[PDB]
Amino acid sequence: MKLPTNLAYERSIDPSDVCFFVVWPDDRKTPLTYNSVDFCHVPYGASHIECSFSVSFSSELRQPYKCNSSKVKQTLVQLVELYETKIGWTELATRYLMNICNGKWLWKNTRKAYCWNIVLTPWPWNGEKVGFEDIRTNYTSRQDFKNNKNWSAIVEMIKTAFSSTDGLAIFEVRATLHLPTNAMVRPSQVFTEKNSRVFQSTTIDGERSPILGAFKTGAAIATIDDWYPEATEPLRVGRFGVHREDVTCYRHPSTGKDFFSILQQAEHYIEVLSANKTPAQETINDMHFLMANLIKGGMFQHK
Amino acid sequence: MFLQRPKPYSDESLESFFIRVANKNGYGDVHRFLEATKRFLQDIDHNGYQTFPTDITRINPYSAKNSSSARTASFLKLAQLTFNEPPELLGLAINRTNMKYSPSTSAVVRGAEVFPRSLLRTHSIPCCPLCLRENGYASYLWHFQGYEYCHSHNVPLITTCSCGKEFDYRVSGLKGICCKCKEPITLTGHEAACTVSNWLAGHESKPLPNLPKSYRWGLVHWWMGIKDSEFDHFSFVQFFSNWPRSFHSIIEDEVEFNLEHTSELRLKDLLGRLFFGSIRLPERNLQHNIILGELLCYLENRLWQDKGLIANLKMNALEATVMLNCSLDQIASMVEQRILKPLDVTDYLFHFGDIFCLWLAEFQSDEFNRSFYV
Amino acid sequence: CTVSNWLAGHESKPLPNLPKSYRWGLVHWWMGIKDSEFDHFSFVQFFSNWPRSFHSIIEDEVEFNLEHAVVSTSELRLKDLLGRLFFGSIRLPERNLQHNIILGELLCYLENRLWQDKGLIANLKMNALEATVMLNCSLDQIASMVEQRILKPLDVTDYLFHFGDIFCLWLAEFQSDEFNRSFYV
Amino acid sequence: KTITFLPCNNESLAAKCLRVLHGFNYQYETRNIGVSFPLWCDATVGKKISFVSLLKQHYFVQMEQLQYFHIYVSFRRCQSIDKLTAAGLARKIRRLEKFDPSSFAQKEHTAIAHYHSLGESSKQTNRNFRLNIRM
Ligand SMILES: [Zn+2]
Ligand SMILES: [Zn+2]
Repeated sequence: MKLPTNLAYERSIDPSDVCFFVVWPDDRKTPLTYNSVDFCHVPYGASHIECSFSVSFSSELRQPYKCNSSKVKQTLVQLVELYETKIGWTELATRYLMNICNGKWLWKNTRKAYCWNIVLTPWPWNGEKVGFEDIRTNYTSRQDFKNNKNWSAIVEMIKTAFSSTDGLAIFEVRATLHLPTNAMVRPSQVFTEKNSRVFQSTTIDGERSPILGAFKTGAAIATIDDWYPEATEPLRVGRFGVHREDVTCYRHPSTGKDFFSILQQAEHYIEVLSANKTPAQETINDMHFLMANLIKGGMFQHK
Repeated sequence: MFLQRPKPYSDESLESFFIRVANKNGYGDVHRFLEATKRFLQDIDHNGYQTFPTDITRINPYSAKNSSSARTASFLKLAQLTFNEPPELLGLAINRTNMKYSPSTSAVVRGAEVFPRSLLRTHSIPCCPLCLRENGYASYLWHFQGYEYCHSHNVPLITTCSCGKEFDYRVSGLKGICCKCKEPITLTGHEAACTVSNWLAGHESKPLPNLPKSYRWGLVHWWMGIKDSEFDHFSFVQFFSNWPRSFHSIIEDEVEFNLEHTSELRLKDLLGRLFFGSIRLPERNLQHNIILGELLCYLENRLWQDKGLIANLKMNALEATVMLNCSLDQIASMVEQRILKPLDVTDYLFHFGDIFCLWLAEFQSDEFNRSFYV
Repeated sequence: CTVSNWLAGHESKPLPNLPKSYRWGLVHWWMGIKDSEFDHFSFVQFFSNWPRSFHSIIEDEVEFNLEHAVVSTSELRLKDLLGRLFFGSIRLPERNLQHNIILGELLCYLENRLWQDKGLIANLKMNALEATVMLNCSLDQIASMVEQRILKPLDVTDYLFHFGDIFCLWLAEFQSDEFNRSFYV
Repeated sequence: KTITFLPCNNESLAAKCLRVLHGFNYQYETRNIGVSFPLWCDATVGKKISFVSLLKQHYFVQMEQLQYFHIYVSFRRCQSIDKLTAAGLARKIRRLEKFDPSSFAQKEHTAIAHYHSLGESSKQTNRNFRLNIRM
């Protein structure tokens, strides 16, 4: 299958900036501040640290945002509707939601912490805010998340959000970090075309405060890729999926398992899913990687 | 994290060791133990904590794509800190290595022993349930092809229960209880496979030669190349019962086959199969590589017989480095100073009798020299 | 008289039972330590306190080098701390640690000191030239392992690799039936 | 005399020379001899070290045998720069409690003018510090 001259999707997951707060004893909150290299640390008499942001799951995956070929547009709508029927959204929605429910979006601040807690506030929801108390003790594996009282009701939101023409699924995430006395906090930092590290900041009340960026947060929800050859650890979902510790591309075009080679086999995947014999694990792995890049969105053009 | 070492055994595999550490230290399974082990390596700032697997199957360092150097640093970190008395865990792992076999087969290494890569089992690991209920662990010999019977119970190994389901001890524990029927597996008696199993285990088995364990697996890979098929236990023991005059009978039949099917004959046109398929099995130590040690014994007393038939066989500069164990830079230097008498590297300009006597002049070693087959 | 009976091939105590290729390698190595001609009296006495006499030299060499270091403790190189003992014991005659007891014991001493003293030994800088000396490989395999990045960082004479990463790459991809860790255990 | 370094790092080598000057002053209980560096450039402390008012100590003699040695202004320690680090800001508040700790606030904008700390350590304890030295 050819790539068109116009093909682009919108993202289906929209995180926000993460704001930091300092909770003092007798329970009053103050935005965290820093010095100027920049250095940010917990103040002395502080109890713990709040972190808060929001995530939406908003079904932009079903149709392309822009596509000048009606043959390629009907090829998408068969793929998403057959992935939904044959495989289902249970695997991807579990892997996204586990990065929210542990502290994956708290990058290096989970490091050297006594305990941290996550409280969800889903919007199309009745009551009883979903709590995850004492991660690193209670919520270790996939089975630990499933033993929560309401884990099926929140996975079935993200399933319903992806499986509908208007699915919404807003989460309000709030964390509670118990650090040591005068501990490090590592926020995100700006890109300078040049030790000389500048933080990213907003304004809460009248004071500067470190943030952990909206694009930085979305890169932590989408560390799912482990379907590549060897798959020692999860990789941020992207085309020709890269690692950034080592400047390498796993899923190089020489491997033949990047996203642009799987697009040329997208017509082949429709007859595999429309049969009755269950597909092989390797093929579905390429279907999970196909779907996770349409949730990521992007320009998919050529020429 | 603070752990207790179980009863140590130098023949236990690595996947059987983590099950016994987890069962002694009160964990639920091995999936939980490795996931708690990854949590400890994060807490002491290890560089490759995130590549430490939670799967028992991929634990070995040949499994890791790029975490091979971080995996063995992780294994060396655990044995020094988390135990009351330091165990031996690097000695039970199956590492990759740069050693190649003949002609181009790669290899793996486990402690003081080098295995062929192609004989490593990757689909389903057989087991002996009698050793699982007497010794209490699993051996590393179950991961390699050829080892088909138990060397101490003389019972064939099992890959499938009576209810059609396979039994892998890495996913089903060390007890010997099946997953579907939750029953012990019913067993499924020759002699020729029992001798090789006692020979591959490291004990003296007659008439098979007393070799180190790195070389005993090299003969099994070599015997599969001669018959050009899978390994046969009956013809293998019979071949070494008539050692060395059975191996002399093949080489006579090979040179009579290639002469009939003479100054233009090459080394690859007369002895291309036997010579190049016996150089590195695993190495050139003629004290223990009895195939290359006897082939050079046979070709020494036949150099200038039949008007110098063997000594006039043509060779390249590529296949001169294979015999001399040198590089193309030393070959190009020995055509400058002309210790070796005649550049196109793929050109046939050298004779086998000149390469054989250049080795006796400038390229012997303490292990690859003529003084062992005398 | 003891060394003459030892170089002849017979068992001479306290000198180690080695093959004849290795017994001459120790005599050449002992002339390099004292940086003079061979002394028969100090040679037999050195192996009377084996291996804890050889441990006493390596402690005195790293204490001498650290005090006289001309670069930042983090800029320390492998040739600036163990340039004499390590490179003067690789091939005597070869890397068979079963019989080369000098390289077999030096790697035994540096295994239990990798991440002690805040990782002093494991952070020593190395080139790509002196990485091939330890790994027993070529510069083409080194340049391949920076393409696929089994080895983590090209100028061949540049100090881009740490000793703890080279030591654990050897335990991963470069053991043999003679040069591996399983002999000095 | 002036000791000129000719082999490198002038930071972590001039700090070793002051530790020998440190341990000399508690054997003999003398405080007369001082230290200064003529090549006190912005990029580095320099390769020249001079004492005015040591060469018979074991450090300078063994370093002389190797290939590398040769054997108005005021250089004073500024420990206010040690208080500007955020670990030192917490040391400052613990004394003032020994009281609202949330009433304090960070400076959020600080400028530091050429502090030139030489890294050293203690021998009475196992503890590290710096030599923040200006003109
Ligand atoms: Zn058995
Ligand atoms: Zn069964």
